[PDB]
Amino acid sequence: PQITLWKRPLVTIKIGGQLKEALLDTGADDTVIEEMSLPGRWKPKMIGGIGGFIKVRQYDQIIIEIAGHKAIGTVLVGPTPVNIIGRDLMTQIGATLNF
Amino acid sequence: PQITLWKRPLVTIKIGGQLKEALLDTGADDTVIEEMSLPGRWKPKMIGGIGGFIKVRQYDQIIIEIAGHKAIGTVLVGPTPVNIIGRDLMTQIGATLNF
Ligand SMILES: CCCC[C@H](NC(=O)[C@H](C)NC(=O)[C@H](CCC(=O)O)NC(=O)[C@H](Cc1ccccc1)NC[C@H](CC(C)C)NC(=O)[C@@H](NC(=O)[C@@H](N)CCCNC(N)=[NH2+])C(C)C)C(N)=O
Repeated sequence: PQITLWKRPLVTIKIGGQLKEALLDTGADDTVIEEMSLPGRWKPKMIGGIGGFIKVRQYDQIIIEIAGHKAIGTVLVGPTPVNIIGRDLMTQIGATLNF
Repeated sequence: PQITLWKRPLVTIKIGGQLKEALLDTGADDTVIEEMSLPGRWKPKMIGGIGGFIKVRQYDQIIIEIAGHKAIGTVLVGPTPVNIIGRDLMTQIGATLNF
């Protein structure tokens, strides 16, 4: 759909069979989800944001539904202030910025 | 225009008489520009994201041109790793997320 930006672009996602709310973040290269149990093997990764760097668990090829759209890709799990859907998955659902 | 998300959505902006590259960030409530000697008064603010918080100076009614589109609003100036155009200004240029 078309999402304006007067409110945070929050969407419902389904990951690991669990529903969550996440923010479509064009400023995120990656997808970072709050600490949770996720089925699959993972690798320790460090990612940076506005305030610094954090350690995350990198899960590859994770199936996730974002606003009713399917994406299968890298999901980082860690102490992020909010669940964020980055460009790696936004490109999968055909999301573009327009003005 | 339409901006795909294969790459970081960087656009040219003009603020305080300077041209800079900024990231269109739908996950940013506010706009934060790299440290620059902007005149006028401001008030201290702390903004956070992945990794923690950074202290910035908050300037109100700052005019910024984003990819040729004029906007006027609140701009935070501080030690940000990249110039970020948030929702407060993206709404002014009529930017939407589409998929
Ligand atoms: C081996 C490579 C591994 C990959 C790894 N990649 C990264 O770290 C890349 C660059 N990081 C990013 O792209 C990260 C997101 C995490 C991620 O994608 O991994 N992006 C980001 O963190 C971008 C800004 C940014 C972009 C690029 C570089 C640096 C910074 N911000 C994302 C973020 C989303 C938010 C909901 C948590 N928004 C914000 O941080 C903004 N914050 C907000 O909008 C609010 N929290 C308001 C602040 C609080 N207000 C207050 N106290 N009154 C801020 C910019 C004003 C590399 N570093 O190591």
